[PDB]
Amino acid sequence: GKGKPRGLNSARKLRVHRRNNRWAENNYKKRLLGTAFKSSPFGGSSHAKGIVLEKLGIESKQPNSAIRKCVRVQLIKNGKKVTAFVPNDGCLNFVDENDEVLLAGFGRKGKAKGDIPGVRFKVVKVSGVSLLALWKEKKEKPRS
Amino acid sequence: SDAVTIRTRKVISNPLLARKQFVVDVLHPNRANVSKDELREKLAEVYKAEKDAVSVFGFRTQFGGGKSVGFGLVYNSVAEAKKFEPTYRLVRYGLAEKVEKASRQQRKQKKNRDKKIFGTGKRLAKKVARRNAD
Amino acid sequence: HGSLARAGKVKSQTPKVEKTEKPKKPKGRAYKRLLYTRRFVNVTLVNGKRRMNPGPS
Amino acid sequence: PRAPRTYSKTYSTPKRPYESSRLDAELKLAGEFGLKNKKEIYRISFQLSKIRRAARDLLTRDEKDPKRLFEGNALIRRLVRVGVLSEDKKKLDYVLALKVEDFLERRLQTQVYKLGLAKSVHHARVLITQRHIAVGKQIVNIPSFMVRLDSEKHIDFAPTSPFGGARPGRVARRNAARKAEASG
RNA sequence: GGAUAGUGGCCUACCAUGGUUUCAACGGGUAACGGGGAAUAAGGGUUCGAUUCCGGAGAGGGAGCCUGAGAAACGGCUACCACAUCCAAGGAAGGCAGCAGGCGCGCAAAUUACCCAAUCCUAAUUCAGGGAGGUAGUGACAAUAAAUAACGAUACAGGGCCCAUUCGGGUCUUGUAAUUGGAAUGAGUACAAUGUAAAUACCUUAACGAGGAACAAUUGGAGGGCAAGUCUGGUGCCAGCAGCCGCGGUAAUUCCAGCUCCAAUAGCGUAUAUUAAAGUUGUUGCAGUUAAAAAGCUCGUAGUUGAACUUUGGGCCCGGUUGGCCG
Repeated sequence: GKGKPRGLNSARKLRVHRRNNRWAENNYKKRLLGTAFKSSPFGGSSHAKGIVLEKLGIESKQPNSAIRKCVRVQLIKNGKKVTAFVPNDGCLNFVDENDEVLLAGFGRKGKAKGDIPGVRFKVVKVSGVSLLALWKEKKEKPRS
Repeated sequence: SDAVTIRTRKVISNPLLARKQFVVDVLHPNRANVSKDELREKLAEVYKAEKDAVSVFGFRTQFGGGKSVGFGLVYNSVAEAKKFEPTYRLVRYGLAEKVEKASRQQRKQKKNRDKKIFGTGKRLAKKVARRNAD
Repeated sequence: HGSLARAGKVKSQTPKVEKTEKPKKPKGRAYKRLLYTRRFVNVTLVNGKRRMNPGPS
Repeated sequence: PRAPRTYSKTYSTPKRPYESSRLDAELKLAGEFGLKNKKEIYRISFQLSKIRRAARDLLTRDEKDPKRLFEGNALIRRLVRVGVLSEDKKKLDYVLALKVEDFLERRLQTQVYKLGLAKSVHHARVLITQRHIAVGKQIVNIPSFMVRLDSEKHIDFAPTSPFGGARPGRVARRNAARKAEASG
């Protein structure tokens, strides 16, 4: 009998069973409860500007050993505080104290990339200027 | 233009505007283009009308040069042409003069300024002058 | 082990050799033609299998 | 506001982007047909896919169905008119048999090369884009211009081009002036 | 019975005690205007639709109402609320979610430009008005086509092969080049003409406009997925890279660079959302002994489902279809 109702007038039972079982699906439940809107630091936005509160060194997870360079940053639009990796060599020097930075995700949706523990966001633009532009010297940080 | 041999197609006559209208094309090999005057004079002589009586417009030069197509409109009289053509096309043809209406923003400003005044305002001008003197 | 300063160590320590001037490579269809001769008619790249960037052995 | 101006894409990038077999095969087509990008290959393959999809629909349709006859006749007619198909292979299944090289062969590049006006396909493309070729009697400088099965009789040098009997170009004219000045 | 333009608990008066609900009433949330539709799919489907069309609703909130045929009208009035403007301090005057434009907000979105020439609209009306609308500007949101170079001779070095007077020049080489030549052109200027309401562009075309240092194509990548480096220098679990596995602890094919190569190419990457992949939502089409999952067991209402049986077969024609008998 395969456990599910087969009868021709049983569409209601199948529909509510499907509804009751849809909730065990990870992304669907998040979409309906609006957790991305409600709880996620960006409120569903792909990017968000914030002020760097402080610089941070975060030791990498095993088997790797290094100190990834991050920043504790308070978002403009929520006030929520987020750690953000500064994704290139020596770019932690470009990020000073109290700059306005742009933050983007790490690609691993709402998760942590690789060996960096708990850092779910990365800085993209520093004081309105691009990190890789600064890192390849195609632009100069205004320093103001 | 060298070997214009201007051709005219779909030459339907409209007594409503009292004219003959056709799709005109001009072949101008080895020459860039042909102008309004040179088109109108040739069309005028072939249709037995004055240079002004015939109107042509909408000339798009087809790729590679060689020929263009426009729209031709030969009227039954100069008076018919004067009544029926738009003023922009008449001044385009040089027969008429550009109307001297002011810009839209200045024109609209005039409307809204005079909207604030009820009637002639001659009495108001006298009263404002008396108070300003006072 | 351990550093919050000295960020940018190898990036600043690398001895920068500038790019060598060279004839500009063709663009577009010219470049595709260049690839075609490089990888089909100049069969001189096979060592047994058609390598594309062999090392200077 | 205005009614919307419709538009659509003409190509479909492949799934599994890095099959070495497909990359090598498509570069062979690009090299032998003088294409500029893989976009041309994608466009022709998208076009062939569309025609093959329509032909497959109509071929599994029942015989002498009015829809099959009308649609199939139209499909084969434009195919043979563009010349990609051939009149000996008039039946509908031959459309399924078609390959991207067939459309490429009927492109304006290769027809100019096959008519002998060009030194090669790349020389052909330069000649087309520089407004030196002409179909019917009109300059055409789209290399992808499909030639109907009747316009091969009209493809030759443009009357406006120096190779069509026109004014002796620009650099030759400049060099002629320099020669006259140096001899002056 | 009032009221309505008009039906009606729309309202009033008397009366009866009814109406909806586990076939999900009522209540809450909606990061919800509805639809035609959009994206993506073998089939089923999943997600999106503020937004060019249709239909609703609003002019900051809320109400009230004049004129008119049509208004709860707000580019109309009244009051209150909240804002906010000028006063000579008594008064007065406003609603951009119209067009531009400014601030704020944010990741996130343009000119305080020209015009009624179209398409239409309105008026007493062929003539006027129309930030409706069109034109231009901004504009890498998207889609279309498509430049960034072609050709010859020698030098360079072999393969078909005239003869193999080899395999020589190499006849046709095909490629390699700091070899050299002429030839073509557009991008951009530009007389002009068309184009336009007037223009700007497009389309056309005099004059000018390629030889590299030029008129220079980038964006990502080279360990596997996923084709492209066992090449060189630097760092030495540091810096860093890496979607995942992983690389790096003085011989790094993975970091920083050079060279070389690869992919897509006026495009390429990145973040988020979403779809196919996903038979990981399973109606088609999942799984439940051990991987997560059979309630401790039974009763039972709603629900779903539920044994067989009732006119059959046979004769009589007609007329349509595939046709083939028959050319």
